[PDB]
Amino acid sequence: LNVEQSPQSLHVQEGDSTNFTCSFPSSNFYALHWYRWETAKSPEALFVMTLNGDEKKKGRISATLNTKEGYSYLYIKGSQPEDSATYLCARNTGNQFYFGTGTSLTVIPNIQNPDPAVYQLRDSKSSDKSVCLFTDFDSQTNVSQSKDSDAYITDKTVLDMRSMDFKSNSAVAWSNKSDFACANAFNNSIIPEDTFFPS
Amino acid sequence: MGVTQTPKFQVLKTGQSMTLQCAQDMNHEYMSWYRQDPGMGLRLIHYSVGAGITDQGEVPNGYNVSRSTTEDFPLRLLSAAPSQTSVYFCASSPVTGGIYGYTFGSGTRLTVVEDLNKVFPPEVAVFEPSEAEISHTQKATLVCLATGFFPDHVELSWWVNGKEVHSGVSTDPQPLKEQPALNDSRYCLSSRLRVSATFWQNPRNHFRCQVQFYGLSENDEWTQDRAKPVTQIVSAEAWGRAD
Amino acid sequence: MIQRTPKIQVYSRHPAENGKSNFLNCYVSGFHPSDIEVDLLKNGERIEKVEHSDLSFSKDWSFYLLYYTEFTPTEKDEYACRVNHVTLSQPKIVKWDRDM
Amino acid sequence: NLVPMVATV
Amino acid sequence: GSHSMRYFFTSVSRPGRGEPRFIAVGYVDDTQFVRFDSDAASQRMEPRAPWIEQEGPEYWDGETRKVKAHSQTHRVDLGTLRGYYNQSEAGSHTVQRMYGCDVGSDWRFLRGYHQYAYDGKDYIALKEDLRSWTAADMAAQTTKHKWEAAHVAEQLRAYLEGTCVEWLRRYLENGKETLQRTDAPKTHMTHHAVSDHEATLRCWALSFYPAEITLTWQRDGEDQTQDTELVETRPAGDGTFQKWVAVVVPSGQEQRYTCHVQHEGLPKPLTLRW
Ligand SMILES: [Cl-]
Repeated sequence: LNVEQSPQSLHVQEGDSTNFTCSFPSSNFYALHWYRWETAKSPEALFVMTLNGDEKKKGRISATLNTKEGYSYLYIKGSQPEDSATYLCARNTGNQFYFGTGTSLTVIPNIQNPDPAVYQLRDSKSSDKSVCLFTDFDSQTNVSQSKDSDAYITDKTVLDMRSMDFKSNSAVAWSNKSDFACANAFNNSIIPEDTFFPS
Repeated sequence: MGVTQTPKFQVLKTGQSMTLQCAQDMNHEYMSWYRQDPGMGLRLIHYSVGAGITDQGEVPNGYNVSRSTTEDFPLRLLSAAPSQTSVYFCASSPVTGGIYGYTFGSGTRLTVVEDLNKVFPPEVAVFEPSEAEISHTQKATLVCLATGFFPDHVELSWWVNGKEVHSGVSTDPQPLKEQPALNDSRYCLSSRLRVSATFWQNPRNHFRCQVQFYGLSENDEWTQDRAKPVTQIVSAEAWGRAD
Repeated sequence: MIQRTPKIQVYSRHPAENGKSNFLNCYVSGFHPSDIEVDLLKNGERIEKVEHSDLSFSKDWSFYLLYYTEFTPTEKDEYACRVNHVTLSQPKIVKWDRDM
Repeated sequence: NLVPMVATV
Repeated sequence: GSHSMRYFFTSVSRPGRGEPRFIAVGYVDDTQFVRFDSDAASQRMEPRAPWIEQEGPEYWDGETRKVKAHSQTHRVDLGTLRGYYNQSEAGSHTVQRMYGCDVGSDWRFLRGYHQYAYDGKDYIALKEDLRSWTAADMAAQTTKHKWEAAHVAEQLRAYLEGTCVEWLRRYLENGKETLQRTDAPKTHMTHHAVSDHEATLRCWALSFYPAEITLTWQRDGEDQTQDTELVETRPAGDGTFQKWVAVVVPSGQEQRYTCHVQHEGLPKPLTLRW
């Protein structure tokens, strides 16, 4: 009936190692499931765990199962940006399976000699929205926004490919004024010291 | 694979009914519908253990289904309530009472609005690489920004000279409310295209992000002064420059 | 597709103590399929309410059932069973023999 | 206690 | 002695009528402790022995849920098998299932079984090792291949050794006063006039438990077993059983045959003369 999944959300560095968890009533256990769920796509069967003490493991990923004190860990060894996604957990009730809250995971890619810097970009209708841009945005904050009320922020960490190195964790902010003002649009955040302003 | 599921996106005027189509071609006995709403993840609606057999789930209220055949498991929404806004999935598995994992359908995004009045197409805009980013690390970055749309049904691509590029692009995973307070908010979507500083310096190039919006159909009543917010593409284009 | 014919036994529960208060049993087993109508009778009259146990089956997959009613025996009364089953052409009637 | 699941033939 | 918990499943299709009839019953050594019938007014798994009533809260939620799940499997099972044997929606057909485990006198897991028949005739069954299957035919062979890839026997081993036993033991502790109580065979003899030359002699055994028993006769220790009729054991209706053996005898020559009887109840293999 109840499939708890914890923690709900975690950001970890590239190359680090987490190991989230999913616990369930051990009463009437028969089988367990794990799913990789890439953001905005279909969930995808990862493991199918059944017997006690048995420890399935695929790629840099693994899993255990303790059917008596109802729990299962999902470990990730040397972790990668690609391994970012919401990980789900289901147990039977029919003939049925009941998914847990689901644990969303982000893996922030670290960088070839980081270039923390803030830039401003103008539109094509002269002076409007002049989007702000924060390259190599350090994620010590990354809660949601920053200095926001009549400002909009959609900073998110992405990846490839390769030529002069590329793993996209920038940030971006804009508004309805143009009187907005970059190099100032990221207040509620706690950016680094070497951050670079061109004016 | 696999489980084909139609349609992808959909807007509905409260009280309107609808059939969600999902079909498989693998002889999977078991088929089921889950919905998705933040905080509870996947909750089960109606499930089906074989042809002719249908059975209720965690949250069956307001939906019904049929299974006269092995392949299809249609989700009919009797009478749309605004609490029927959600993301739907159709999942199947080979053997009933078996342990196999569910191979999931594509998924469909459903928004149930009071008045179709609430539907807005987006406004795509492109933004020239920082003339100081090039002078710093020798890289150029184009930013595409779509704003003020509802509901959050869009696909954002780019186009160099006329080819759909995936190299170097980083879109947002999901549209964001302009201000999470609250439901008068439209949605937002951005993408960075980072290419060589000297490749955007080349004025011969035609950069273009496009955004397909999924909205109204010439079919729903349209009685407002503004354009009809149908399904349609919208593009902000640009050219390189060494000036 | 196997079809088997019932075996029928009509008996009391305890000893054959007359006038007293015993139980009348019709145990029918060894039959296929599971559909089977049973009746108990007091002098060829269909006994009102009868209990019967939960359908089960033995090692060869064959079916059995108990059919019982609380009754007061006389040195005069007449008890029997009226079984029907697709393997029968007519309902098998079995008189209840006390002093077997 | 029943087996939790019996798979189809 | 040993001890048992077995579950018996019977689902029968009904063309014109609606959903197929489903009866499941649970036993603990010759004692049914629960039942489910798809046509019962309750639509829940019910108690059949006063020692399972003393456990009436959330125990009946899972049992009811998993029994309704089993029924679901059997509903499909009827289509699959109909397709296999190329049958039609005309007549009625029958699947059966029976599983459970045995424990010894120590109560350490002794045996575990799981079998399945279609229309009376065996179809597929789980061997003693609980790792492999026996296919009655080529259709049952498809279920063996399917079931192998579904790893059904593995999930069976686990339950048959884990939960199946762990609970037998539980029930045994819960209802020690009747389940672990063995009654004695109160035996007697009779003698009937079949004509004017020949007699009978019927040897009885009543109000006993468990149902395992033995009876015969012998002329000079040399067992007769000719001209007899050893009827099947019959339930009394109160948890006790009955049985009898009969013989044909010349009304003169009789006292050369005895009557053997065996049973847990009392030690010495009781013998009877007329
Ligand atoms: Cl359960």
